[PDB]
Amino acid sequence: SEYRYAALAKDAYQQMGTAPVTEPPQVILGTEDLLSRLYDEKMDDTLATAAAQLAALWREHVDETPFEKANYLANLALQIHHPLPQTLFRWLNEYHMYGSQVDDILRHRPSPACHSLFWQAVFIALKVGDAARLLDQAGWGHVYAYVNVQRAVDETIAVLESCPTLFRVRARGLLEHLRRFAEGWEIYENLNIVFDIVLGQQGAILEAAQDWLEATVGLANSESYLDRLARAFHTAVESDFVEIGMACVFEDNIKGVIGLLRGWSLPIAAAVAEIASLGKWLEVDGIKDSTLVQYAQALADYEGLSSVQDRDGWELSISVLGRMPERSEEMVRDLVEHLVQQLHVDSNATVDRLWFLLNELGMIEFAEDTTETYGDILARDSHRYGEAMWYYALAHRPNKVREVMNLLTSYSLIQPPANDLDDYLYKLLNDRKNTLEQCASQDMEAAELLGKMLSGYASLRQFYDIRPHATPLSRRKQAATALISVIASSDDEDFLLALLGEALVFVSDPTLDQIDVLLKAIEDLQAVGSRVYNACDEFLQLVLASAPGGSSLVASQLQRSLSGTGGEDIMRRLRLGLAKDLAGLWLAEA
Amino acid sequence: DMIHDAVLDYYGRRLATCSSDRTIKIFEIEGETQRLTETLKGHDGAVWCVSWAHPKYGNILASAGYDGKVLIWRELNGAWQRIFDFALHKASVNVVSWSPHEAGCLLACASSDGNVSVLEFRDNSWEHSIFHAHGLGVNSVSWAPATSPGSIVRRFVTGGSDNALKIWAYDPATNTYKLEREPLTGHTDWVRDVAWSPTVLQKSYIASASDRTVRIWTSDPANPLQWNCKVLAAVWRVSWSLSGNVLAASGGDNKVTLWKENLKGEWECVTNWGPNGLLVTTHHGEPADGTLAASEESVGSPENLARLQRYIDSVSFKEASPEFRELAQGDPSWELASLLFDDNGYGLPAFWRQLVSEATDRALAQEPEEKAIICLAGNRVADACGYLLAAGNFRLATLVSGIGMFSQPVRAIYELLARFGLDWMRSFGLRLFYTTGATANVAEAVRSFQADIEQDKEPEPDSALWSLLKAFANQEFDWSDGWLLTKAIYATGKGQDAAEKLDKASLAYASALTAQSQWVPATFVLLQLSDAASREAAVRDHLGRHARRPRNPNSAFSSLRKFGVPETWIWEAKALDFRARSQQEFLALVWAQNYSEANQAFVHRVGPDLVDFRRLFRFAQLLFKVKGKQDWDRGAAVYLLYPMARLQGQHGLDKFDHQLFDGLVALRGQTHGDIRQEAAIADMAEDLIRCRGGDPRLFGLLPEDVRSKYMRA
Amino acid sequence: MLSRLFTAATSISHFEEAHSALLSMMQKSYLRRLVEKMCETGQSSELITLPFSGLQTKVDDILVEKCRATRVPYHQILYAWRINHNDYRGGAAILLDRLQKLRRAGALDTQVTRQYLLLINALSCVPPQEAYILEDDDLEADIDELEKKLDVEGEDAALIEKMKRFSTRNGARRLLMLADLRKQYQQELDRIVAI
Repeated sequence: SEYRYAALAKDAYQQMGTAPVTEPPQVILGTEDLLSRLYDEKMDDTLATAAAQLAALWREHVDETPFEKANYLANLALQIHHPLPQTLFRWLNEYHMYGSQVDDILRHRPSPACHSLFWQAVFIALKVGDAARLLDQAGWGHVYAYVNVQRAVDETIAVLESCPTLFRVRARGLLEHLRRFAEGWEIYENLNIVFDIVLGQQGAILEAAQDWLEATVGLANSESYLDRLARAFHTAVESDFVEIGMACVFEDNIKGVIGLLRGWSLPIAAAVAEIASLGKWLEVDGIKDSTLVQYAQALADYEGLSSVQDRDGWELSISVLGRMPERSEEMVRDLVEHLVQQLHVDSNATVDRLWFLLNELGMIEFAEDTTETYGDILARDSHRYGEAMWYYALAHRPNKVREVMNLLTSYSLIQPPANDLDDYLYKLLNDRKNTLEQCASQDMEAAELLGKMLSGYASLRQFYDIRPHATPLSRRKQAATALISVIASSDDEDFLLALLGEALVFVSDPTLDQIDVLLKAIEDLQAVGSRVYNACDEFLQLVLASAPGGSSLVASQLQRSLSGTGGEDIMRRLRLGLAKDLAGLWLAEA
Repeated sequence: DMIHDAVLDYYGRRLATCSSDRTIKIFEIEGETQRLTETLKGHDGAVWCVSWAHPKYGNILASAGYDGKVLIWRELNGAWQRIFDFALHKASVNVVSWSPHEAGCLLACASSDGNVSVLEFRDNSWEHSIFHAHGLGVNSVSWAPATSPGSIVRRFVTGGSDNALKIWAYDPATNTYKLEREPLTGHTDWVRDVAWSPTVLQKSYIASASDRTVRIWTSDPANPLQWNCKVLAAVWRVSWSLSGNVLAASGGDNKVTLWKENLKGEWECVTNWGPNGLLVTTHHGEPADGTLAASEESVGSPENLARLQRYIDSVSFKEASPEFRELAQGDPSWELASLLFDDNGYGLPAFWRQLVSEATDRALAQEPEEKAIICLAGNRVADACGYLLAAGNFRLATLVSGIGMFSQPVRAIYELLARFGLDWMRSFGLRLFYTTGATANVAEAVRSFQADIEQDKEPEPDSALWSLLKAFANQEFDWSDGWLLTKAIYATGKGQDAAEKLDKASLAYASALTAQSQWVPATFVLLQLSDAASREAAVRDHLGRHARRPRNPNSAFSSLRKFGVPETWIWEAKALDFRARSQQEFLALVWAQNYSEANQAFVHRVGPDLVDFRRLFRFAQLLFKVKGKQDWDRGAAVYLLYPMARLQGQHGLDKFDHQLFDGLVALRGQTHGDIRQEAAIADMAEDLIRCRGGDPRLFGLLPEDVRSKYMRA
Repeated sequence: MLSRLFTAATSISHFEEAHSALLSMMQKSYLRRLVEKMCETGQSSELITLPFSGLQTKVDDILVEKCRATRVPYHQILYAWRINHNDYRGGAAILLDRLQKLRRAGALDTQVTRQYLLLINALSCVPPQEAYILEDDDLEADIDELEKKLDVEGEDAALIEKMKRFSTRNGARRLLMLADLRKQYQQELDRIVAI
């Protein structure tokens, strides 16, 4: 009949609802236990930690009611899943009634004389052997006349104190003592039926039926369970609805229990399911996306108090999101995108945490689009730069990083301070070794390779900052020519001609190796084509006009070079000038 | 990997390659020997079509890019130099056709923007002539050869993206290009390419490729028409071929469809493509290296070439006539065809009798009787009557009665006494010997045989004797079978009207013999055309490419002169080739007695060759002996007046030294953008500064300034 | 033997006076010696000081004559370029080309590539129409025969008589251009890339 109770339960939590009544610590401890049980994937330890979670639930109950009932269902389920009759008798102490039996027996132990409510307490008592030990020393003496009874009772207790393969031997010895006692008022019948209860016969256990669960316990597999319930509900004891809930917990229908717990306020339902998916086996779809939507929509509004460690937020939501089935990414995409729709905010903590979460699984593309669109967020007008440039650097897209670099050095050529003063805070990566060593700790193959693209503008701005005696000036010039040469190799890049022109004016206008490299650069620039020369010259024409802002003589010489009446001359000055520098420097024999 | 065009040079020795990645590669082809040499670069978009120049104007290339710019390349002293750039097209320039050397040095450009500009080559630098084209764009252009013979030293058709073509003609009245006659709606879809036939004939053939249909307009002195063959991928590029008037069509089918012309009127068939048939009789494909040799398929010509050479050596003696028994010799075809016109006059049943006398000898073997019938199929009936005298009893009495006027032998003998029964090469002769005699007719036997084979299967396949004996009755043309006996058949009996088609067949056989690694017989057969201008031009250009591959000794030149070719075109063409190859190269044309103005313009080559005095003195003596025609002899004698001042050394002016100074100055002023010439005259000027005063003839800034600053000190 | 003592007695310091001794002198063949000393000691100093161009021609031919010795550590040729950088850029390029030809007929990268680079440097330094560089059968019988063949066919007579007189009086340069060496360098780089 358990299937009928299951079907009735299915129509029970259908009229119920869902409500996140719980406080933050319950949720935190819950998802902590869950993540501790999921990241571990020798399962007894998980059961122990689960029991610890249960202890935390009981603690939350004492400190303080759907929480109560659903906690009872959780405890019961986890105890069934786990000596099944031993743990059943262990849960017998804590009742699911109107009163109690334990406190009744404890207050029944001492007595001046034998009470009339004694034998029924014997029926209830059947810690069992210890309870029979008090029956061994009952005292008797109630009007009475011996002719014995003491020997028979002592025998029954001696047999009862045998155990608490061997159980069959115990039963055989029991039957033997039954024959022995039958071969030899109220006492006789009482001892008889008590003995029948100790036996395990159905005619004795079904007799003492104060409660349905009480008779259920009094009776190593789930089939034995189903048999126990098939013989419990057949009698007239139980009540119809919570009771159906436990009736399903006991039954093989675990799913309906999860549904009922979902009908309860607690999100612990999910947790139960999370334990039901690691041990047990087998409106919208199943009960994996339901808990998903429930939890995700629950934490969507709740921030919670600050824990020992940070929990920005949106951490538990994703941690349970990708804790399902392998269709988790289908929901991760949706929720992360929903976060992207509201990502438009100058806050690095949210994106950092979100990245920390998305990088905890096999989902790199989502974090990629996240940091990329965050770089798109920090496009703005002209601030943050290197922060933004770093949020371009991370998660691939190196062409975009080179684009930001190009825009930056272009802005340097137009004015060459460029990134100065407060903008240093946007970079602040003054060290080229320490910074990369402290940044590649997260992602080596990303931060190191993308960080190796920063040397150019760094040493260039260094050269701009420089302009110890006269020789470090030549060292700075050598570094500058080296950098220009580095950004001159990418041609066989449009802002190159202006740079090479400034350095051109700086060198000579009436080492050694650098001269040859510059000459090779001019050679590799004077034979490009019509594509990458018109843009370079156009850029050079847009450089001489200083709108957003040594170099003065350069700008004056160039302004007098392109003056007309109404670019190649610069290179001619390069040829003449470097030919002079070779007429002088190259003749340095010793 | 994405090549859009590959153009062979005038000789077929240097391959020009364009590409899509802005790279113009230059290869050196010597058969299978692929030698990469030089690479050029400097365009915005993809390069569409390159085009070689005529060697008379030097090695010049014409490149058209996707950007719309047109780069004209040219090599200078063994090195390539980018000279001129013409950019006047809003869209990409698809194709650029090269002008013929008889019409100067022009250059037609075709772009899909709405105009087609022709680029004239001024002595110094470019002159441009702008015309207007189709509104929907233009993707094709091709030059038309005029009527003039000239080697050393005008219309053009424009294709359309507006589903039409046009024909431009030169017009000096307005110094532009007038449209005399417009063609109408050749296709339905945009025309992909148009190509003009380089072959000189009575008519001009135009190829038009688009809707997967192809038009071939035959432009006689009237309105041309075509027969569009529904061949159905799209056809993009079509290249003509001066190797039998061949027409190569190329579209997207991983193959090139070659088209030849039949006398009936139909043409028999033998991402980008861009093929170009080399004038050295070779087809170039675009895999990327293509070199497919295309020629007519027939029985080996070495024997026929021997007979042909035997004909030339026995006819060409003075300054012609095609005979029969004078060049018959060994081949049975000539001897048979000669007496075939006469109705069995020269013993027709005797020659075939000898033929089966040499054929039936293999049929009488292993034949145990049956050999009687097998010999009866043969001409002689003596051995047949003998074998039928051996056995068969009285059957002989019938057989001998047939040579005077329940069994297969009896049936065959009876049938032959009055079907063929079996098949052989002697079948027609057998039918000829036993269907005639009653009237002694030959035409009746041939006609009856023709009807019989018209009602039979597998009869007389692929034979020369077929056309030979079929030519008797209904004297016309049938199929291909040497062209000497054809002209011989044209002289006496017969194929009326199609004389110009005989011209085209002789041109086809001329180019066929020209593609068989031969020039001299090709030169002879090309000299045997109907028109004068056609023969002259064809022989001229052919001798160009022939002498390109021809020395003074007899073994070659006397073989080229025995044909009757004048000593003017040969040497002129040879030197035309030698131009692209030296200063002593023009000496050939100098003593060729065919130089005239070329000898006067040879000083341009004598210039950079002074780098050495006695030689120049001798050449200048040769130019001194020839005081003929601009003919600026006073300014040309400067080269002779230079070693005079060089050997003079300071005792007084020559009273002609000022004349060579004035000539050197006039030359230095007239000499345009030629750095070699300017440097030469500058050097030879500095040479006579240390000798005499040398007040004029100062050129360069540095040498003049510093040397004058040192001499005045 | 005296010239050695003369050049030793020159003792060139900041003079501006020995030039007068140069313009006062019969044979200035001893100049080559003092210059040689000036080349043996600290160099480039003679680049710095120059009396006149007409006098500089002599020392130019002197150092050039010291370059043809093919004396590798070429030394003077480099110097010979430097002076020829002040004036005669073309000659500097030419001598550097001769230099490349000497080095090519006897590491190689740093010398050849730099030589060609400086060559195109001097190439663009010099305006067009001035890239001129020196850089040092049985056909004539037909010429004479056909000459005698056409002369029978055909104050000027005095010019012909003179021409005959100079005919009785009767009995190695290259042409390095712009695109010539510009292509030569590309060919050298192509040959180096084919290694």
